[PDB]
Amino acid sequence: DVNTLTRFVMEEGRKARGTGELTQLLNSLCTAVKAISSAVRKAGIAKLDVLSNDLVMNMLKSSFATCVLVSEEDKHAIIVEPEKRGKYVVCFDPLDGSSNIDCLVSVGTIFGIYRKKSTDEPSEKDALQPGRNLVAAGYALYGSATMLVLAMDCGVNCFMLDPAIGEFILVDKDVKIKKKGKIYSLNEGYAKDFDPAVTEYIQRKKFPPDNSAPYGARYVGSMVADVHRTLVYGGIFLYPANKKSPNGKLRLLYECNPMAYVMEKAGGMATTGKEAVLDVIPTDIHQRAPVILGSPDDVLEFLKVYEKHS
Amino acid sequence: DVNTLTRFVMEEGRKARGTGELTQLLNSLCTAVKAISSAVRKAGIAKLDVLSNDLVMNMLKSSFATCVLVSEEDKHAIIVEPEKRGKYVVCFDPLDGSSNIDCLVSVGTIFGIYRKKSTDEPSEKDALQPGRNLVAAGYALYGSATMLVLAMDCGVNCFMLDPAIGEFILVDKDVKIKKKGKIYSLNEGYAKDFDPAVTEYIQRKKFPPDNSAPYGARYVGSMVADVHRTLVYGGIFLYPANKKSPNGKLRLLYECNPMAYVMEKAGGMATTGKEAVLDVIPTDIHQRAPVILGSPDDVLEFLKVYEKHS
Amino acid sequence: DVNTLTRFVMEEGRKARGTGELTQLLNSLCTAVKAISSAVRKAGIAKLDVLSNDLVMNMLKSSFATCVLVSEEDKHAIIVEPEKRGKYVVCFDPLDGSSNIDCLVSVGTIFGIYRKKSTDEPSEKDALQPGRNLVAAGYALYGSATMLVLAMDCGVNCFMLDPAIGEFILVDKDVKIKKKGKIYSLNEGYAKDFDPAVTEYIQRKKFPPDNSAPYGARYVGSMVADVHRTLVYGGIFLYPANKKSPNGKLRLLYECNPMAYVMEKAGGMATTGKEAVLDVIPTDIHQRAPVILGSPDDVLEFLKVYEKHS
Amino acid sequence: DVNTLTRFVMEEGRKARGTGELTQLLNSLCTAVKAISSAVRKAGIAVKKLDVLSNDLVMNMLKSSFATCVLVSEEDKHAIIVEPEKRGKYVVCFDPLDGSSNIDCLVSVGTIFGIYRKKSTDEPSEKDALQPGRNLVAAGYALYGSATMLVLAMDCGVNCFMLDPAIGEFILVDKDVKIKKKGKIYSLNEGYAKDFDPAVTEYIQRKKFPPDNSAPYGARYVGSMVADVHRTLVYGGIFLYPANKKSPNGKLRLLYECNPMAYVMEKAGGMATTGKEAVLDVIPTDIHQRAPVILGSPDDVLEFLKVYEKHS
Ligand SMILES: CCc1cc(S(=O)(=O)NC(=O)Nc2ncc(Br)s2)ccc1-c1ccccc1
Ligand SMILES: CCc1cc(S(=O)(=O)NC(=O)Nc2ncc(Br)s2)ccc1-c1ccccc1
Ligand SMILES: CCc1cc(S(=O)(=O)NC(=O)Nc2ncc(Br)s2)ccc1-c1ccccc1
Ligand SMILES: CCc1cc(S(=O)(=O)NC(=O)Nc2ncc(Br)s2)ccc1-c1ccccc1
Repeated sequence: DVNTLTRFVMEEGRKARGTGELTQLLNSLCTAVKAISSAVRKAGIAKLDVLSNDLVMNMLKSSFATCVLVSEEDKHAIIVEPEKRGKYVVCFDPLDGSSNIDCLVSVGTIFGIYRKKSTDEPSEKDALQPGRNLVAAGYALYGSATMLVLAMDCGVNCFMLDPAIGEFILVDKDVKIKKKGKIYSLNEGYAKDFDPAVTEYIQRKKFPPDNSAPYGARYVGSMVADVHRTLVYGGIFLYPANKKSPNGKLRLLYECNPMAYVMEKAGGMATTGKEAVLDVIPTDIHQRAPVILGSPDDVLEFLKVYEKHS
Repeated sequence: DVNTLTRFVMEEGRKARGTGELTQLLNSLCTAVKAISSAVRKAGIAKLDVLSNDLVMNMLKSSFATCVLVSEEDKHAIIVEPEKRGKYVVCFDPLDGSSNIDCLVSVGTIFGIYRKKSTDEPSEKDALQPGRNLVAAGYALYGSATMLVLAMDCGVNCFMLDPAIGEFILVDKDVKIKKKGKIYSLNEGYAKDFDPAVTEYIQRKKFPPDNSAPYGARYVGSMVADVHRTLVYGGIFLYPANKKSPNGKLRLLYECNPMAYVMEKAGGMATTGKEAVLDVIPTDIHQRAPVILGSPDDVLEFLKVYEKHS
Repeated sequence: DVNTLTRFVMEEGRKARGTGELTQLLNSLCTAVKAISSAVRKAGIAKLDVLSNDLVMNMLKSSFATCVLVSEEDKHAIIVEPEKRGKYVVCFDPLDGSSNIDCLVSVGTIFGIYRKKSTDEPSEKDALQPGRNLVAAGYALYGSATMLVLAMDCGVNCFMLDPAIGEFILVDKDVKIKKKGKIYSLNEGYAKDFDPAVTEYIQRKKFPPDNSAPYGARYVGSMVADVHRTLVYGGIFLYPANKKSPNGKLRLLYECNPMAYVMEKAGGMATTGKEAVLDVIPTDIHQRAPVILGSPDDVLEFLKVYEKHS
Repeated sequence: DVNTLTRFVMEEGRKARGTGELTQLLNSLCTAVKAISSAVRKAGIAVKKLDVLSNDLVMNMLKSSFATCVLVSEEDKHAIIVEPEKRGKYVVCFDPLDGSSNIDCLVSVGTIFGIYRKKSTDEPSEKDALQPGRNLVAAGYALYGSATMLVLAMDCGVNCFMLDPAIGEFILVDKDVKIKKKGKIYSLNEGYAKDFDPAVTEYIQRKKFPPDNSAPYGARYVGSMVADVHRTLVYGGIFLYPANKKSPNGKLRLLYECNPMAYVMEKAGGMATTGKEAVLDVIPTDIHQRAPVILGSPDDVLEFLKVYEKHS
């Protein structure tokens, strides 16, 4: 039957007899996503990551379901005024890949939603929860089409934006990543700076000792695109720690965690090398994390080589 | 001032006091792109590159400006019935990258336009001209926005589709690629099969001898996106012959030739390793060709290593 | 603040802590509205009031909020299957004015929503309520822009569809009709059959006795266009009882009743001449009704003239 | 085969071996229509009022076409003389958003245009816009209704195009339209019946109460000229905005409302009169002068003109 994101969220929200605050929040995000999608298709005529930031910021503020908002674009967390204050914490990158938008390759919005756990007054620390605590997370990918991928406790669902009616149509129910993929994704230009484990794992994808087929390589350089491909076709994506960047480069709160959550809810894995990404407890909201995610056999096989190098 | 694609082609067409057949052909092409763009932003829905083929076929056949049409989706060249017959030959990929559209990564339309050179009755042979003979070429990239790249004798111009009004807006007049880039683009999964020249060139990009910065890596795997990025940012793109596809992989008539034409007309280069791409005289409509294209300094620096290897 | 139909409808439902079934009904209705609009902007291109009925029919059936559906296009009431059964009855014209769409004049969707009366099997009898029992009613007007007019207990609100984002933006909060207008609206070609009371009232509008300005005449003949203009500019709309048609022409259940409800909730009036439209108790789901509605001073002035005529 | 406005106009322009200045002008016009159509469908989500943008939209699209020298608009008191670098050979009279005082009620709005070729070799001036309607090269209207329709009348005839919003192309949906010989619908404001010229009261009375006791006509009046005329074209009948004694010259403007509708009507086999003459034969003395107009099906306008004769 015909399913929309807005119908989907109402059915499950009625099922659980919750107050509606999350359903309101998600509609607020999803309405913001359509706006960003619309501006991104004419992005150039007559900044853009600032429109996207203010759009999400204000649609979230006025949903009455948020108390603390963390954005890549703001130095400190945003504390909602008391009259509009609600029960959830939101971390989001409003336009990831906006530095690589001239080449018109994919850009995206990534979000993670937490519950405020304490009853203290809202502060920056309410966003410093571990990824395990995520209530809902996912991304909008503004590509050949606009797709919203929503991961929650029940699982991962893919909605396609139909611009003719401005509704997110359910196109992939409860998606589950392949156990093992045939594709690897990372920037090999920085091979000069690779941790030796990364060097060895990549060589094994290009030169298998067991004389099976070598893997293919893809790297758009936009995290939303690279991860979505890992989700849909299977494989491995790596933005790992090198010796210059000992904690990786991507941000934990609003890039690594929501992708780690989506992966895990699809049956995949997501690590820093040392632990699961979702078990890292943040002390800084803009802190970084290495990330290797994808099919469990591939993330495990990478972990097998990571173990070898001390 | 405000310029549209339809206006631009007519102004250059009026300037040359030509018959109007090419202007009609280009509008029939550009109208086709707008339909394809619509289809791609609304994909999924429970095959699509066949829509794109038949759209382009019928838009061209009824332009009265075409006589022989070569498409990736058809085994033989298409010979237009005489009542609609015209003076131009069109080679085209109606949806390049349509096998990687589940990942919502770029899809695109590539086209090459020849005036029929022989005076026989039209046949497949009329499509076997070399790229040097191209009158017009370019691509539509269905990405975060739909962008049309039109290369002609005067130079390269980029038009962005405005979806509110369905017009291609001029956003880049007389584009010129960077003299040298910082990005190389290829599938390194075929590393086991690389010609030593590609192997050495790639080694120089990751580990420079001159103690400069290594290049970055990008590879979408959809040729329109990689070429468009190379044009917009500079760098070098390679799909060389590996040991599996010894005559290269990309098609000469509608991938290599139109992209080589755009490169060269923007001050760049495009080679097979042995020669320039556009100087190759084709014998088969779906024949393949190795290709290395992009910035002149980068294409040249690769060619230096090709010489070194006999 | 920025308000959309979906955000507004969730807040009113949260405030009153209802089960959510009406909000789902309104959203399924709204999605049908957007779908109809898109088709109405491309009509003629190769009936349509059948697409709209099937569109509303299945959007409502699968809302899980309805049990009985009465349409202008189906002879009997439609009983929703028990798996999809809900507590509300909806009477609607899915595409009002579908006979005059060649002139690109307005078309519309009219709906009225009731609460199920029986606890038996839902049946046609559940649709035979008087207008007073209406939970919600209103119309979508597909004109120069698409407008949704939603009337509830709190009042009447007007929403404008933004097609770039496919969200209904609130543009008119708690609208109230002018006390007295300067425009009258009915078909004067049928003057031959007028009840003498109608003849006298209309003549008073062309030739005022008190030496005031004569009223203007407007008549689109599509009920959604005329009533909305009556709502927004004030005046009176008449499709009265003549002796040839003693029960009027428009259908009571899904044209007169929702329009009367919107009028009354907006500070206006709506009569059969003999009584209020919402006070008529229907005996047939397709029964007819005379209707005179609009600004209260004008309807009263008509009613005082109807009284004079025996 | 499947035809768009842009394909159609190029084919006819190549058939006639012309220079292209007219085709470019029409494309600049079509681009103006699509933009206005998009803005009208969002006529609420708020910087300047809409008819002021529409005027500037059409003004600058025509100026920068290199095909115009004189432009007459409802919103500008004098003709606008195009600067020489962008100067071309055509004159455009247009209403960029007709019916815009009644856009709040979402009833139809429209864009009306008539295009004349500059006749003199003098410097372009306001006088160049004073040609009569017969001299029209091209005219028609955009109706922004439930869908956006482009109606284009030329010497060969009248064609109706549908704006398809997914691709921004005007799709030809009605080739060489022809109005009914006789209709069953009349159109004018009967609120002003107290002020009717005596022939009008008689002709309307004949339509509500026919003497031959045939069927009475139905009445329709939107109050937007584009919609009222367009319904007349498609269904047949008669539209009237005639002269009363209070308004001896009618109300509508000749150069950019009456003339282009008269051209569309006549090229579609219809009629269009002031009562005293055919609309396209009036020789204008002021670019903003008014003219009465009665248009539509050939049989209906004639039955009116016969009543007009009885009255001196
Ligand atoms: C759909 C998301 C969701 C939202 C909420 S809630 O707190 O937002 N409540 C809520 O929306 N109630 C409503 N009542 C009437 C209407 Br109409 S919506 C509670 C649970 C879940 C959920 C998540 C995953 C699986 C299953 C359920
Ligand atoms: C723009 C494409 C083009 C088309 C043609 S043509 O053969 O199609 N003639 C043509 O269109 N004539 C017209 N007359 C009135 C109108 Br309006 S269009 C001839 C030359 C060029 C051209 C190409 C590159 C650089 C400069 C010009
Ligand atoms: C907006 C229409 C409406 C719907 C409903 S309801 O039965 O649909 N319940 C409902 O929506 N609950 C939800 N809780 C959380 C979320 Br998120 S939705 C109850 C009352 C009213 C209402 C009507 C008129 C005035 C004021 C309110
Ligand atoms: C609006 C169509 C039209 C345009 C012109 S023109 O002066 O604009 N020439 C013109 O466009 N030439 C071109 N050359 C290359 C290309 Br591609 S178009 C002349 C006559 C007619 C015409 C009008 C009515 C019926 C039949 C034809």
